Amino acid sequence: FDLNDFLEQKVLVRMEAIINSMTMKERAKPEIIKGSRKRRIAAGSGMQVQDVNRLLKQFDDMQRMMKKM
RNA sequence: GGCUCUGUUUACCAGGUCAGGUCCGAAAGGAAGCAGCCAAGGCAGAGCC
Ligand SMILES: [Cl-]
Ligand SMILES: [K+]
Ligand SMILES: [K+]
Repeated sequence: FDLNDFLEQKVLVRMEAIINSMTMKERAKPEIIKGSRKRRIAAGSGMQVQDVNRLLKQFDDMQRMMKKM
């Protein structure tokens, strides 16, 4: 389960925007998204770093639920 | 070495464009700009000088 699958799942549009700012490698392997990548994605989606942190955490909550079932 | 062709490769960190999204504006309209793409660079093979 990756961010390409989470994309297919005003608040919903803003979340899709953050993923639209990522590279295919970032969508395929979300763990590589550290500080510098979060800043590029944030500014690129017109959001703040906190909004990227929230989206990545919401993905991690979903990924951990998919790993349980 | 140079030029060109071809393959491939490259998140941001002074190229272009810019879906999505963002910012300014009551509007009309403006602005910046990620990803992608183009271009460019990297690694090579080849042809020519
Ligand atoms: Cl080349
Ligand atoms: K761009
Ligand atoms: K650009």
